[PDB]
Amino acid sequence: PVHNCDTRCQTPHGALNSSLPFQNVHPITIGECPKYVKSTKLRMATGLRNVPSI
Amino acid sequence: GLFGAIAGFIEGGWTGMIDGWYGYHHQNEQGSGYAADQKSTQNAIDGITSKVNSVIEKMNTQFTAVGKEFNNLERRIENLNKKVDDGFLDVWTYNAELLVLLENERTLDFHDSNVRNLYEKVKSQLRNNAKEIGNGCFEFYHKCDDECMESVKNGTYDYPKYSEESKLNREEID
Amino acid sequence: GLFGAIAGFIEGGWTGMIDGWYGYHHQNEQGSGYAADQKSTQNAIDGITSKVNSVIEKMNTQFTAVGKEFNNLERRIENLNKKVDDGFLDVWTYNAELLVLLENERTLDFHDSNVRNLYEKVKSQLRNNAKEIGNGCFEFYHKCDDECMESVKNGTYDYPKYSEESKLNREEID
Amino acid sequence: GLFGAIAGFIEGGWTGMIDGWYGYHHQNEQGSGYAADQKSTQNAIDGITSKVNSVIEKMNTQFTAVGKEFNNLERRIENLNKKVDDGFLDVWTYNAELLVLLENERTLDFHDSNVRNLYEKVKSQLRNNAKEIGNGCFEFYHKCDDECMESVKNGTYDYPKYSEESKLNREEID
Ligand SMILES: *[C@@H]1O[C@H](CO)[C@@H](O[C@@H]2O[C@H](CO)[C@@H](O[C@@H]3O[C@H](CO)[C@@H](O)[C@H](O)[C@@H]3O)[C@H](O)[C@H]2NC(C)=O)[C@H](O)[C@H]1NC(C)=O
Ligand SMILES: *[C@@H]1O[C@H](CO)[C@@H](O[C@@H]2O[C@H](CO)[C@@H](O[C@@H]3O[C@H](CO)[C@@H](O)[C@H](O)[C@@H]3O)[C@H](O)[C@H]2NC(C)=O)[C@H](O)[C@H]1NC(C)=O
Ligand SMILES: *[C@@H]1O[C@H](CO)[C@@H](O[C@@H]2O[C@H](CO)[C@@H](O[C@@H]3O[C@H](CO)[C@@H](O)[C@H](O)[C@@H]3O)[C@H](O)[C@H]2NC(C)=O)[C@H](O)[C@H]1NC(C)=O
Ligand SMILES: *[C@@H]1O[C@H](CO)[C@@H](O[C@@H]2O[C@H](CO)[C@@H](O)[C@H](O)[C@H]2NC(C)=O)[C@H](O)[C@H]1NC(C)=O
Repeated sequence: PVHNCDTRCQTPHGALNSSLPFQNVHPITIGECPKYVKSTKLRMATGLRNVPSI
Repeated sequence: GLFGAIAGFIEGGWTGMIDGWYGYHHQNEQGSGYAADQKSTQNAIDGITSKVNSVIEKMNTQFTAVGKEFNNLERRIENLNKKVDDGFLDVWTYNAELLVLLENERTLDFHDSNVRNLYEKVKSQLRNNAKEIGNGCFEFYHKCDDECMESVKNGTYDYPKYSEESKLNREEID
Repeated sequence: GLFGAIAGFIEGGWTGMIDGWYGYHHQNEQGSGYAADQKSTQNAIDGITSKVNSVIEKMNTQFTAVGKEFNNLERRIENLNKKVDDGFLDVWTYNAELLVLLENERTLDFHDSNVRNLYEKVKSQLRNNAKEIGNGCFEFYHKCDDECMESVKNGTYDYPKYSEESKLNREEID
Repeated sequence: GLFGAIAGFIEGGWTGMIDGWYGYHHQNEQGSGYAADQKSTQNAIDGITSKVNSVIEKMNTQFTAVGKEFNNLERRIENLNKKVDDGFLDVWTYNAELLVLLENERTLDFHDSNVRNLYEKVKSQLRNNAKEIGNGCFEFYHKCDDECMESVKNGTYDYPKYSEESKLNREEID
């Protein structure tokens, strides 16, 4: 359906409001959108191995 | 490679330490410890922040990409178009996954290196009067209070202040 | 970088050792050695196996790719088709060669790190009674048999059992 | 990761040293120092030269690439052509920048590893008669001249020549 918010990226499944570099929704975009890839998880570590004490 | 500190000669982490990544644990005459080391952890935060921002800013955003249309006598061009789209998609998904997988070993080894260097510094400025005992602990033949604790922490220990007195106690135990 | 063990402070390898990658060589009262260290080599095998399987499963197989045909008034599209095929081929051959070249330094440094850590562990659980002599050998001031050999191997040495007796012999040599 | 030598436990570099990358600084009975270590620096030069030549020879040169022309009823093919050119350009610029950024940490850690190993070698062949004092300096309980300086440099020290005499002086200071 059509509503009247305001975005900067649009796909046929809906709109997107993010600043992450990758994207997973749909490959047909209008506006300025993050890049479509064919993956499911791109978590990136900034920290230590969580080794609890015994 | 693995530098040998995290889950190595040092055992598991400290839950009770909050305000940093690398710190100390001291037991002088009037208290217990858990103070962080604000010098090295700031360098770690700077490095990791620059790394994440670099990885973000190498990837350009894409502009409008809308499908095209072909009739029944342009099958050849249509297959060419589909080939181009699938090729570029495979290349970018490969680059993304491979970049994340290599960056993760890089960052874990970075933390491991920081812990090892923070141990070597403390060992190097306590040359004779320490008697290290295991999993990164030392034990002060002489007597220490809060001031020599901070003196160790900052990196200003002035060993020749204590060098004689420690010696006495060492020869007591030997 | 190079951790300094393989072709470093330790000389060349052992041909006589068979059942592993990292091991020991002992000379107590009744034998010679060459026993492997099954704990660390298993971690190395697990890491390398996961690495090779990851590199295999990142590369997708290709399906049917058959050439196309053009007459003499479609030269323009034909050149475009050839450009697409050659471009993608160059990209994939670059990715393959570069991935193998970086992965090789990664794996050699991984083995080097394992040897250095396996040396540091043995040094750390023989603090006073060893007298290291060169290229990763130790020499037991006290007297050792097969049981203390296995006691070193597993990682359960219980130093205070021998700590006095060694001391005597040390003061004999000094 | 960071091996801990350059801007680590060793302070800043030496401007006065010219003919190499890694060297010594000696103060025996009749001079000061600044002599380079021609063995290790040659291995560093070989490694870096091979690295740069490999990075050059992985990148193929391009041949003639001239733009094409289309009339007003071939807009569809023209957009496809522009898409192909921009896609390949983005892929190659990504590969170039990312390759340089990773190669730079690799080479800086390589130099850091070389300095640490060159320190560990000198420490290992001066086991008892040295008394290291800080930021990578040693101090010879016995007496040394130019011949034992070169004897340290080459890697042929023959410790048991001096082992008794040093011992005397050590017991003088203790
Ligand atoms: C690192 O730790 C040293 C401690 O070894 C710090 O220097 C110390 O600064 C404190 C400031 O509280 C001094 O404590 C007080 O100084 C005042 C002024 O003289 C005095 O009236 C108080 O009775 C008390 O002594 C402390 O004495 C001084 N260090 C010494 C020589 O004990 C240092 O500021 C810390 N930071 C760095 C980077 O060094
Ligand atoms: C690592 O090595 C230690 C050796 O320090 C192993 O513990 C040892 O288990 C063996 C089993 O053969 C013991 O030998 C025999 O035990 C039986 C039962 O008491 C006894 O009847 C035999 O005469 C002989 O002593 C051995 O004594 C025991 N360690 C001690 C205290 O000597 C251990 O199982 C190995 N594995 C690990 C992970 O510790
Ligand atoms: C590494 O350094 C050693 C020094 O420990 C070098 O061996 C030395 O070679 C020099 C050559 O000038 C010897 O000096 C002279 O030898 C001649 C011939 O015997 C003699 O007539 C002179 O009076 C003077 O002694 C030096 O004596 C010798 N080393 C010893 C035992 O002192 C070695 O060549 C250098 N290179 C390597 C890789 O070892
Ligand atoms: C997209 O999401 C972001 C983050 O949720 C929105 O930015 C902030 O949203 C919160 C909650 O509405 C506001 O209180 C802040 O004032 C917003 N910050 C900014 C950027 O001014 C952003 O408004 C969302 N955009 C749309 C159109 O939904």
